[PDB]
This record gives sequence, C-alpha cells and structure tokens, in this order.
Amino acid sequence: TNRPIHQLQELLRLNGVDEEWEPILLPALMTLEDSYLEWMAAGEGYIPPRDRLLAAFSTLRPNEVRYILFGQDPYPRPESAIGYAFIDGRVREIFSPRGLSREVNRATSLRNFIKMALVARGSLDPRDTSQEAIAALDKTLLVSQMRELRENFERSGVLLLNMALLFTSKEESRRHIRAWRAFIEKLLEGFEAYGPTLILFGAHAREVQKLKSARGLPQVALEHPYNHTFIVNEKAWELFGPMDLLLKR
Repeated sequence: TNRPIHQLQELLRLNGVDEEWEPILLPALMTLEDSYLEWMAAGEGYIPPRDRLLAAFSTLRPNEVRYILFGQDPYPRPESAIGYAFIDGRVREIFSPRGLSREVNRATSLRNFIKMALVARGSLDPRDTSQEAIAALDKTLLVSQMRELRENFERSGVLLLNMALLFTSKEESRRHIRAWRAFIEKLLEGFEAYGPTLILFGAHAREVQKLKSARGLPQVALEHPYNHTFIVNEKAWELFGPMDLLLKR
C-alpha cells in the first residue's frame, strides 16, 4: 500500500519546517490512517489551516528541543488556532493602559500564566496581581506581543505540542486525539535520544501515562494554569522562572 511521502514533505515545506525534522516527523505522520491523511491534504473543514498544522516545528530544530509542553487540541476558534499549544491566536497585544489587554483577560489560562510569569520574575508582589498593580508596572523591558511570548517559548527550547494537531468540532475532539495518539507516541520515541522534559499541565499528566515512549523522558507535572492558584504555584515559578518568557529579546 502506497504512502503519501511526497505529500508529507510538501506539508512540511508549506508549514516552513526544516528538512532536519524528517527523521522524526515523517515516521510519526505516517502513523495516521491513509484516508485521514487524504482528508487532511484536502485542507477543508478543520483548524488550524493546513499551512499551520506543524507551526510548532517551524523554528525549532530537533536538537534545540529542551521541553515539550502539551495541550489537548487546537482552540475551538478559527482565529485562535494557529498551530501552537497554549498560544491563543486571538491575543495580539499583551498589555493595555488598564493592565492586561482584553484578549489576555478573556483567555483564562494565558491570563494566569502571564500573571505567574510577572510574579516569578520579580515584577509583581505574589499577593497583588491586580490590573492596577499590572498597570503600574514599568513594561519597557517586557514583551508587548503574544507573538513574542511564543518566540520566547521557542528560545527556551519549548515545543508547544498539542495531542491532536487539528480541530473540527467540539464533538469530534476525542476521536481526533485518538487518531493522533500513534503520531505522538512515534514523535516521543524519536525524541528519546535528545531527552527533552515533558511539561504536563493538569490532566495532561494522567493521559501521558498511557503512552509507552513518554516513560523514556523526564516529566514535570503541574497544576493547570486555568486555575487562579497557578499564579502563586511555586513549582511553576521554578520551572518557568529561568525562562523569563516576558522579557523582550
């Protein structure tokens, strides 16, 4: 039975992925069932668009991956899903004259993660992460765009990897994650030599215990940033603190 190797190399080029990713990424992708791959090539009826499915691989090279931060599947919103775990494509500006921007405040998990980073870097008192305290901050050294927070994740070697790389509807998400599980298992198999650390937010930890190759990699399990308590989660301070993800490079 023929495999769509030429089409998959095309998909990598369309996403801007370097050819160094082929030894790890082509096997992984080849675990998807052939009809699913044909539908995926058709490019209709799912988010993010086909040219963004692998955006998490479009800058990092395999030996630069120090962490793999997991999400479930793309955000249920066309403008939000942009091929990265955790990064919400609705958010552009991080701050406003009033504190955090409206789009940051709407995205609960990113709101609490950004407050967490402001605490861990010594800008905010952990007791007061209010919009007033944030507005009072001197932000001349800090990022101004969600794009730059993503870029800083990548500078720190973080592969922002969703369990499934595409979304069709809320209903079909479980089926998609199941269809991508072999892809994830093969991809983690491929990272065994590099030994990057899995960052597991909340429930993502439990699910990761189902895969074989995940046991071959170090793991750090955290409270999910959706919870406001995440802001003063000191394990988060110690993991993400050294990354200084809000510092403008």
